[PDB]
Amino acid sequence: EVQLLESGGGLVQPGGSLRLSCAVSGFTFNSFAMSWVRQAPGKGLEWVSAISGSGGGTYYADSVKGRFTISRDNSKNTLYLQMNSLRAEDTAVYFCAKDKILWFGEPVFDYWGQGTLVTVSSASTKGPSVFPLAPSSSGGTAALGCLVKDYFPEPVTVSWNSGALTSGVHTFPAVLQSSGLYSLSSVVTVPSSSLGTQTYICNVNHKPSNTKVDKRVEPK
Amino acid sequence: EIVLTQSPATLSLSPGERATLSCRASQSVSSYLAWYQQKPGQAPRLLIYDASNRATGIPARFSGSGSGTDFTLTISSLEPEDFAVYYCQQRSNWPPTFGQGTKVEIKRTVAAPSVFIFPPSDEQLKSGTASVVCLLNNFYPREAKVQWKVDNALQSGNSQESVTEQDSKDSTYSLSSTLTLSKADYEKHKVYACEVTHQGLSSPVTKSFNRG
Repeated sequence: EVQLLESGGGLVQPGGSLRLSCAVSGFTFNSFAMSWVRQAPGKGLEWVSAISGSGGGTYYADSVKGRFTISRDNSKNTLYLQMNSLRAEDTAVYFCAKDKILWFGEPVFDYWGQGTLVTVSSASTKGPSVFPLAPSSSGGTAALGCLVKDYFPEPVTVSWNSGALTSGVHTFPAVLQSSGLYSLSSVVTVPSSSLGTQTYICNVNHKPSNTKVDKRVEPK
Repeated sequence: EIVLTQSPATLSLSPGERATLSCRASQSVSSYLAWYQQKPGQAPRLLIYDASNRATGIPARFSGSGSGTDFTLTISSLEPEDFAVYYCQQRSNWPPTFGQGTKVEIKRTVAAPSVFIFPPSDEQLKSGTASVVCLLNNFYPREAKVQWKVDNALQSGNSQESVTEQDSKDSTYSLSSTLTLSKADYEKHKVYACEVTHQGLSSPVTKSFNRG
């Protein structure tokens, strides 16, 4: 029943500021110290900051002292991280985390937020193009997909048939092209028979650019 | 601050095997040592707290032991869903620090790739660039070679690969290779082929199409 729901991630210019929030439910928020922990892409976990239940006590990692502030609104069951003077090294997925232990000792984390990506870059947001992936014109299993090209920053989300199609779906890790824009593909394998009856729509969402595309993939 | 060194950096074992992961501290952390499991795209999941205690709802196949400077996380019988990065974390001294992680890959039996090829869409061709996509679906092990040929001419430097994370249920991988051409170069040639070499194949497999 414990839930930590994070908000505020996205693209921010270097030197800029950005606030993350973490709204909790399912436990008595003000009884527990909370922390922020971050993870640069492809790297390990690094603790960022901690705040006591009340919280009149705060602790910071040396790498963020003086430019990050952790805070909480207990009446709103919400934890905050207000960041300043951001640099490329601050690009990371940020997690909020609940201390399993009571009081304001050093924590071990029993519940975590879903994480949200903060991308520190001066490059501009760019929505993707979505193209269909269909064979030239074969066997009992058909591969279909859509290619999501030329977007920045990460991430995009891809669903199929508004989430009704999940089995056999492979959404590939994005690849950084030489242009500095990302590209990925999402594929699904289905029965060849179902191509004559079932419709296949891929739903691409790029929140940094407010882009929501639904591309029908049909045999060409 | 206290440095946690995990070993081995990577570990590959089959389901049903016992897995033993080590975490060594630069100085004693007493019993103030936790273990987390992190699957791709997910937050870490607490497995063990204060060296030896299972967190709520953690199945009995996960156990922890050790003290002072040496600690062990054990998975008594691996499952395919246990593919993940495992981190140790100390809370003896501020700041709380994490190890660099042990990546556990689940071995399975050899599975040959299913190879598909996709020509560029007409929509993309009204843009000047052509992307040809070759898909290698549901194979193991992860190592595979993809070679592109355009009119039987081997391509170099104009393709990019992406590999999915290991599947949590059947432990396979999928791979995409995208060949990027100019529309002019694409329209100048006929046969587009991707040739795949993989341990599960007796001989390399070629998938091709003709533009038109």
